[PDB]
Amino acid sequence: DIQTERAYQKQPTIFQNKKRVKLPRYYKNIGLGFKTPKEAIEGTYIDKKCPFTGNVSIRGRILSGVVTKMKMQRTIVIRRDYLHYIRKYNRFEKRHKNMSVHLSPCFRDVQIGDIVTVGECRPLSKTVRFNVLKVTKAAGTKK
Amino acid sequence: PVARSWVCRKTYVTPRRPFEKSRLDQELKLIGEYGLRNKREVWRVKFTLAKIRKAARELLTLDE
Amino acid sequence: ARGPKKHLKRVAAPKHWMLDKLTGVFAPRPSTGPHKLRECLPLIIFLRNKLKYALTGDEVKKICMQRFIKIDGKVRADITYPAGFMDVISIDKTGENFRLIYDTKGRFAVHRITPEEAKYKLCKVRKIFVGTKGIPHLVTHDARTIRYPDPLIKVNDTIQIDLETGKITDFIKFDTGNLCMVTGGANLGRIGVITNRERHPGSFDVVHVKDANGNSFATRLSNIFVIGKGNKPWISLPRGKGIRLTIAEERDKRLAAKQSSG
Amino acid sequence: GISRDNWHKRRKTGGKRKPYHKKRKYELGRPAANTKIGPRRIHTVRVRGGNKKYRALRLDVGNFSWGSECCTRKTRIIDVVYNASNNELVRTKTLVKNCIVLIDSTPYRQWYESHYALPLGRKKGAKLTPEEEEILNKKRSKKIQKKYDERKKNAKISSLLEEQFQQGKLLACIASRPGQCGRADGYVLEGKELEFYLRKIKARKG
Amino acid sequence: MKLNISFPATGCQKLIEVDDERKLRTFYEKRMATEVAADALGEEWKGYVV
RNA sequence: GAAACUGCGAAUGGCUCAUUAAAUCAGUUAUGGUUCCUUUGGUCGCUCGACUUGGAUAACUGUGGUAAUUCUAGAGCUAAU
RNA sequence: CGCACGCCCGGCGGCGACGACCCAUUCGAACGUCUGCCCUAUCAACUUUCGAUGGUAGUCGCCGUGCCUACCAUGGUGACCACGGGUGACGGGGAAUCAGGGUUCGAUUCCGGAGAGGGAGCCUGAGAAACGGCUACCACAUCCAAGGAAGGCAGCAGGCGC
Repeated sequence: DIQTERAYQKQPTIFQNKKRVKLPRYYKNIGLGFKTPKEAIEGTYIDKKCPFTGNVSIRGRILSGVVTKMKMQRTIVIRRDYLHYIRKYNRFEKRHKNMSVHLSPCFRDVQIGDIVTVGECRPLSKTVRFNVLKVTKAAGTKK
Repeated sequence: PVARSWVCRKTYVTPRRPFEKSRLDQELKLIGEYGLRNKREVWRVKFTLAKIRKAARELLTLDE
Repeated sequence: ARGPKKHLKRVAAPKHWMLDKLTGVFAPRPSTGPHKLRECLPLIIFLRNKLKYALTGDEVKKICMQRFIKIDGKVRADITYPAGFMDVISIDKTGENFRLIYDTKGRFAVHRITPEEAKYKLCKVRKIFVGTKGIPHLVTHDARTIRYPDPLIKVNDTIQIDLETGKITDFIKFDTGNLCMVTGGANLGRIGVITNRERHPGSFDVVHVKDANGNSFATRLSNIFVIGKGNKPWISLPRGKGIRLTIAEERDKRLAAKQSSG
Repeated sequence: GISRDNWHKRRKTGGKRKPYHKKRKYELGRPAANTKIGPRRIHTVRVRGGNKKYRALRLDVGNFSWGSECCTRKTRIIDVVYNASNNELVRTKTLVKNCIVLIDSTPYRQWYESHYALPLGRKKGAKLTPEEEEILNKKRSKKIQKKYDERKKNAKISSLLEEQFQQGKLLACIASRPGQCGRADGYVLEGKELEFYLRKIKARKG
Repeated sequence: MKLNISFPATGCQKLIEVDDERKLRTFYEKRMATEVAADALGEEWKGYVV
């Protein structure tokens, strides 16, 4: 199911060819009181940039956005809305800044409109500097 | 990059209306009474009390 | 620029040096050393401006090039050498000993000590580190490495070193009800008793400190230096004992002393 | 020369950047080593901070580790088989990190034989006339045989490694960048990796 | 075309000018650092190699 | 103590504002993703295998070329952190 | 390498300078995070197989990354003004004016950036794409025994031109 590309997909930490007579999984708690989810501990994907089961460390900023598009692979576009205060007219103006964000295959069923918390880490790509730490499903979505 | 002040300041403000009979006739009495030599001698001191009155006001508005 | 800078313009120099505007263009760019450039006091500024032994740069050079000045029991013939917080300047021929500690305001005090007190200093630990063969290392605030420390000392404790041997005598552990001087921020030189440490995972931990007159002030944990157990200072404190009375009180004390003086 | 910077290319949106400064040194780029298989050739490069960086230009030996039973031996590289990145790097047989190379099986065979008291490689019927291998497989004292019989209990190698040993060329993956450090250190392919790579080269075979 | 000739054994040196084609003609189209017989330059230098 | 070999500095300072419109820059943070002369404090018989070796070059002596320059070729001798 | 000169039957130790892989420290630099800029719609669509947005594997780099290759995927931005254009635009601390709001200015001594006539390439070094360093090519230009040779004031003075 995995190992679709040319090179062999594996977790570089663990050794998988111990002489004997299921594969163990590398994972870590990421601090700041975030819960290492179950698809990370139990699942069978290979992701360099998964913040729980991969080589990337969360440090600096922690922000939240709402999911806009999910079309490019293992990555989403979130949209961060705020108000900017002009001082001449004692009023605000509605602005937005949509940023590219790495979504782990851990967070399996995520829909658009979900309130996604992200954490800053080392530059992953040209435009990607953040990584999804948790997802809150949009108000309801029970039915 | 010279080691100097450049910190100067004007000590007088000239009045907006240049030819008020009331103001000309007022200020000349003070010049003759106290033996000042020009109108700037009066404008200087009008500016010093204007600053004092302004700083007094700004404090007099403050939350007690 | 294309490399490290060597000049320091007199306006861009740290303010607590209290440098005038019309003397020169440049200020003494402190040589690299144990303390930071913004948190030091160069040997030239301390010697010529505070004590006023020297009159000019040539006289400071002449005073120090005779091997007369001795910063932390080691002779220094360098005019721009950064003498910082918790140092023992030992001018030998006059028989004086000075310790650089923050005045009640954001400046260094000319604080004379006794030769018995001028044989140790009070260093804060910055990191504890495991060596090349399980040899534990300390690194203190003044860039001073000590290997084989006490196995108890941890990353915000204060140690007391002997100045010749350069080894730990005692240590004050970072916890509530310990005297701390503030060595950064607006509260620069306030002496008070630690009240509460508030952990902030990711951010800087903020520590609430209480003064001797029930005055309470906070500062981030980076800018704290414990100098005593309970309420007991382990060194001599400057006149005022890091209180910072209000401008209203400081006005009253000044003019009342003037009235009584005459 | 070659600039290695972000400001020469378009923004997240697709607008054109105007370069606010000319090319800097620290934004450097040197040509690719494209290290080949021949007799040892290394050139030194003075890099930023005044450190040294070794360009392996030709390289035939490397420190490979058959790390199933923890046996690593310096071994002679012969040729490259498969490469995940690009396919022309196998034609022009260049070493790059994460290549698939054949290595001399003899140091690993020697060790296995001298350790476990069993033969490896050595097809059926072939006469062992030299008989110094005889002294390595026979003539043990009293309790040493208790040691070598509790040892050879778990001497069982897998079939897919036995096949390669019988031929005389093991498959290994280069784990050290040969262009940067001037080396060819790697590890022998085993189990799941070995099955995956044997299949990929047979799909390449056709 | 002058000849600044030196003698290492003693360690002396003299500038001897030549104004003939056929005397120097032997030197011509010979590379630098080629030990040549200097007999043709004069009756003085009989069986000299320079 | 001239010269000369060696080490270091010449990347700071000074001048101007032509470029440059999320660029520069300012406040806030990150390097757990790096490099660092110098300063300061550590390390510097932790390795199981000569009471001081080697051969050149400069200055200096000497002979030159060019209308020309902080240009330099050839010769004989002698140092090192 | 330098001042000291010692300690018992030929023996026989302090105090300094210089050097040196690594670690920390200092001075930094470099690359990222979040928010913020003047006028323009007679600029409404823009980007992309010669990288535009992602994925895997490398190459290069002091390191993180389309920085650059190979093979995949079809993305990324926009009426909340993208894309293009203008600027008599280096940015900020600040400056003049002001009841309160505000408008205009900021080349200019402090911090940051850029450049050395126009572009490009590199040597040495911890640090430079360095110009009071080198190598060409465009523009300009000095001395020529006619072969060759040496250039760079937006450093301080000063001269033409404007």
